[PDB]
Amino acid sequence: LAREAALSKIGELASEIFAEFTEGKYSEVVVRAVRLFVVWEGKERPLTFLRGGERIALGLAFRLAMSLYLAGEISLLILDEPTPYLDEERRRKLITIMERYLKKIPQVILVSHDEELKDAADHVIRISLENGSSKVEVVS
Amino acid sequence: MKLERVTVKNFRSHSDTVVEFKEGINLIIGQNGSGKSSLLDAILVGLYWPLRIDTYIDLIFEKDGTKYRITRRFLSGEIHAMKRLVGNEWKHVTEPSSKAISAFMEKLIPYNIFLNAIYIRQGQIDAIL
Repeated sequence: LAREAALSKIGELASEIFAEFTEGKYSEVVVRAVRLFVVWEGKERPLTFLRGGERIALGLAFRLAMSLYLAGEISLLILDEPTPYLDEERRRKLITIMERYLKKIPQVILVSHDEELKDAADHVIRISLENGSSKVEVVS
Repeated sequence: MKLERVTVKNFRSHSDTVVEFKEGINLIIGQNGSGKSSLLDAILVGLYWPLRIDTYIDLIFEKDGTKYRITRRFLSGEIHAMKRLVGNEWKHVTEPSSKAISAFMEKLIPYNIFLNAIYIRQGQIDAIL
């Protein structure tokens, strides 16, 4: 089946990236004809078992997998506030993904409302409404 | 591809915004209604107009070693030009019209490739999980 071959390839790419994003806690991502499942301790589990930061890692791992699958490489990546809700766990995971993986990408444009992420970035600007108009401040 | 710079004037909360993009991770911090969101919309408009998502938008980007520049102005009426850098000057890559530029972009960087492999939005994540 052509469909099966595609979902299979995407799953392989997603597995490698997710395993990297979770320090090997999860060995693979399984794509069922389309539902996703993760492997932990040799068993496929539903996504309902993932904690906050792991959900962010999985969603991004899958997007990155699709990117590689379709373009063959990643030059530019634009994350337009893909995960606006950010608690302690989610934030730490995102910062981890930024400094260990995203910094390997030629160019990444990350839009967020979280000031704490600035330390894991190469260049930073802050935008704010001043007297009714957007004002840009170069921070780095 | 890589973005180099975008200038946005009279678009949403932007009166005269200029943003440079560099190598590595470019973080744009801002709160709701700050204009961070509309800035990305201006880029999408700059690259893929016409689409649904005096206003002036000027975008410079790099693709396959060639430096490109798209400039759009919405008066009524609208002006659209897409050029390439050659030595020290910019030259038209195609007829300075909305349709010609749109056709060129779909061949240079197809809209589906941009949304499926480059642009990550919350909706996609939600759909995955």
